[PDB]
Amino acid sequence: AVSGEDTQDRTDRLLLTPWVKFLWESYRQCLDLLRNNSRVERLYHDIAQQAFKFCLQYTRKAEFRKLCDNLRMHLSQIQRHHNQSTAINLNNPESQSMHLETRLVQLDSAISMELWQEAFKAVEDIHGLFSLSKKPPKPQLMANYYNKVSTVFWKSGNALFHASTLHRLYHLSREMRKNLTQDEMQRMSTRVLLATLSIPITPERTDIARLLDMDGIIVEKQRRLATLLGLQAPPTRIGLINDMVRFNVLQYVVPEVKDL
Amino acid sequence: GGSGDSAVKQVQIDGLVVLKIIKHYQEEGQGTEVVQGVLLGLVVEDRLEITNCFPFPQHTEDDADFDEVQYQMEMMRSLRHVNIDHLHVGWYQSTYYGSFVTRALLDSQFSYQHAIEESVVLIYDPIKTAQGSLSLKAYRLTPKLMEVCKEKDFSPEALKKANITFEHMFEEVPIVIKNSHLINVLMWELEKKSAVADKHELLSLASSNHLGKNLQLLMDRVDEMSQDIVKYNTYMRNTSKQQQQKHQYQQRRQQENMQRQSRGEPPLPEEDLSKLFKPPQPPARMDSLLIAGQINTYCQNIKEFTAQNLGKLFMAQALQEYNN
Amino acid sequence: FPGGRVVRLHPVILASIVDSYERRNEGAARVIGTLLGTVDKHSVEVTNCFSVPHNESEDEVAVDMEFAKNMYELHKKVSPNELILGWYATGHDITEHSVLIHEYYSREAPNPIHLTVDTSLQNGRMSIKAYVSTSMGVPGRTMGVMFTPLTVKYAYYDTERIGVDLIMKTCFSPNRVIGLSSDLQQVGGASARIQDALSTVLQYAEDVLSGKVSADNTVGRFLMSLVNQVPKIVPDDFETMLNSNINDLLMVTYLANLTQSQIALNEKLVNL
Amino acid sequence: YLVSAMLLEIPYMAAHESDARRRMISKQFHHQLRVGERQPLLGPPESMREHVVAASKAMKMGDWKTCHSFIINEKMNGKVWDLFPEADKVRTMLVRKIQEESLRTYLFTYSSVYDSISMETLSDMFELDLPTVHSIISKMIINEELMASLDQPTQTVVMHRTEPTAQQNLALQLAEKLGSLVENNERVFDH
Repeated sequence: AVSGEDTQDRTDRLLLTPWVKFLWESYRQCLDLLRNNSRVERLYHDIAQQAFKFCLQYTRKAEFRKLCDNLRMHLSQIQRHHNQSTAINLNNPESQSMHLETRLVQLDSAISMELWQEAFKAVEDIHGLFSLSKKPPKPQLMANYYNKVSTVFWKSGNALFHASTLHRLYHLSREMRKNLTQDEMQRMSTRVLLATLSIPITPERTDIARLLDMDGIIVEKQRRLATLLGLQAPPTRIGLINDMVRFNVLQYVVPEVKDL
Repeated sequence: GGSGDSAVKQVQIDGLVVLKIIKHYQEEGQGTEVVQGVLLGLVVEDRLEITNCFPFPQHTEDDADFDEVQYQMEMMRSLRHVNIDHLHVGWYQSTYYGSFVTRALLDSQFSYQHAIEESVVLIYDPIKTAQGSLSLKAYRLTPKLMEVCKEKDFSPEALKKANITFEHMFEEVPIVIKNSHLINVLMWELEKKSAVADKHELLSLASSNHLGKNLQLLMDRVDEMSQDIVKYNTYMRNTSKQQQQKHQYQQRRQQENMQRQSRGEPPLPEEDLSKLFKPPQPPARMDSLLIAGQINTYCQNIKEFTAQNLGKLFMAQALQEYNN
Repeated sequence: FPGGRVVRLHPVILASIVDSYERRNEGAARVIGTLLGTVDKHSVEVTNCFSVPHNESEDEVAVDMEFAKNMYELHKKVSPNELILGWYATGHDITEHSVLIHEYYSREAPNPIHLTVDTSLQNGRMSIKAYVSTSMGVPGRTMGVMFTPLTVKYAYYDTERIGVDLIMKTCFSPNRVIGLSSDLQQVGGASARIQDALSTVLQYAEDVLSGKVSADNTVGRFLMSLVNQVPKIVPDDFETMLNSNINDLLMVTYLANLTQSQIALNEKLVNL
Repeated sequence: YLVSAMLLEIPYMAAHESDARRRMISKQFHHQLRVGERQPLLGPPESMREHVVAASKAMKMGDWKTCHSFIINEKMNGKVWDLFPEADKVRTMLVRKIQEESLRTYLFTYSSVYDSISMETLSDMFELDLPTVHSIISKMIINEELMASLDQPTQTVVMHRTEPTAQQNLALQLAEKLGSLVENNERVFDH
């Protein structure tokens, strides 16, 4: 009883675990040697999304290698030009599959399995394309990045960076509804009420992580978070509400909170 | 006359240069080191008159980084082609430290002053604003180090230069003593900005009030002095520790092992005595701290003087203003 | 309301015009350049400027706009905040020759900003006179001279405001920079002394017979507010707290000399 | 090991940042912690080391109400709680030590802000009875180099101190005394 586990794993290691290792090894053998776009044709993307679903259905331990291998596939093609393999710069069906369709499920799987560092590495996985794949247009329906990333950037960053992500979402989706055609009234007041109220919540990410040892060049740790929102320095106090109230925001906002 | 050593005269910086310096903000961030521009001027009545400067830019995304000299060459033609000159007799910076002539500024200055000797380096007291004295600092490099100029030695070969005992508290020239003769159009601005309306004087005067009441000025200066200066003090102490242990404390042990060896033998050459007695690599007078570090002891004393003085003026004003 | 009305100039524009007009730039009394900065929809925010290869004569003008591309490329790298705005000149506001400079600037797309620096001895001239065109429709002979005059509001960005005042003090009396906070001190009680002169004249206007309409409750509000700032309110608890703060500041100022002494003593033993 | 370390090292480091810093010694957990404490991605804790880091941050803020889950719930989640019949004793010892030090990690920082204290509010805030709290504050002021004075029979405490800016005076005092007492070694090498 000092070191003995309860009996559920004890029966599943007897009869099931060889088979979950066989599925891991089966997905790991073909999407390396054969199936990926290290050549020029048979699309792997139907299969590449399923290994993250497998980590949730069975055992989370495979995701750490998954991600480093999906990253290794990304690194083998972005600027390497090792062969005639399909360029990221114009072929939108392939290019947007490499930007979005695995990585949405990478982020969702990482935060669902509480893997916060792998989730942040999965926002760096897209940002390492947003710094390199610069000659094509923006990917289709851009709003699908900013509305999702807000919930990972809340827990991994802060409520302030989340509310600043709602500002970035607001200034984009103010125009993008001209292609994302809608006539819904309920979204208009909802967009602004969340974006102004959630600002004042916390300045005090206090220096108790610093004061017990030397000063360092640690300004990096504010800069890295701010860089993903497109700034050299992080968001700045009550002026973030003033930049909204400059416009019709105090009249688009819901009548129960207008005067707050 | 009023010359220093070598042919280089005292400098003067015209207000038109000081405004072109001040157009650049403090706001790069918290702080990083950049040479903000070259100083252009000529030998005139009593001084090298700095007439104009053009700002020399660098990349500033997080760290600083350099770029091609296509800027400086095209911009020094841009100053030439209106009427004809290119006359780089110094350079300037406005970095966060206060006034502080760092080892890199001494190396950059050593390359500059050996190439053109009619030159000075400029520093200005930033929006940091402790402001007791000396808003603009001049400093030339000593001729005695320029006579032994290529680069310094990562070895005891510097000892032949150290025995010249060249200055490291060296003289700084007084920049401003007499009228720059181009005072005259900005003199004619003053009546228009003063005699007819309140609209344009008071916005230059309002800064002093909030240099007193606002957050932790002398307190943050003494806080940074509690951080900058103790880091330099500790460095000399552990540098001096290890070298003085090579100088004496190792020779102490080796002298006893020489006495155990009886200082040499009849049958064979003194190889084990000679394998004990090897000169340790840090010499007497390790040069970098003793010169360039000591130029910053002088700057640390002058930052402590500058922070003190504004405090002295308040200690007079406070008691006596309330004494009525 | 239609457009530009006011210029928010500042010292470095005037310093760069004067540093172009004095020294020289081929022309003797008549000198020209391209002003740089930005606008905000009714105001002009001129940030810095530079002169350009030029020659104006009673039958000739030369604007090498290709140099104002080079200088603009260079000054863009100096700071992003500049834009090619217009042009500046010395000596006189209206001529037929000045219509040529508008054509050379009409080769660029934006609204023009004609500044004339009118260096007369007289106080009846404002130093810089600012203008913009109106009735700029479709081509007649060259371009129009029915300019809209502009007011001034000054007051661009911070650090430059101390820089011009140090020069204005230097224009009145040349002095050495080691004294600058002592100069702020000894003009400090001078303000209280010229206040003692004016406060006397404002009392004395009631003392003689009748007057004092220039003061009363506005001067009363100024003085009540002044004593509610400096010094504070008047318990003796404040005097002791003021003394304890000076004994702390003096103990800190003392500790700065204790550290100068130990900056010395470690610097000294390594030099033996 | 890490809870036996935590329930000494946090009130000890709170005293060090009250400038009692000469008691710092190497190989203690502060160097080991740094490789995680330097990382920005510090979301909700999901490992026994991260639960110690979250308990450490709450205790480095003086809080024993948040620590109830780190004492109980996370020891059950890690299957560490069940392993002793003495866990009912450990629970009581943890609670009592955590109450004593969530007091002291408040006291060592709030010493610049104090003036006098109600011992009734200490028994409501930290649960401990007045007979026990009387010993606890006495054991501090006899030993830990603080400037307070204690009134057990009138349920009262005193400090009355001055200069909250003293960190510069004390940091320069250390900078200068580690001058004059380090400086003499160079003369002992020279002789």
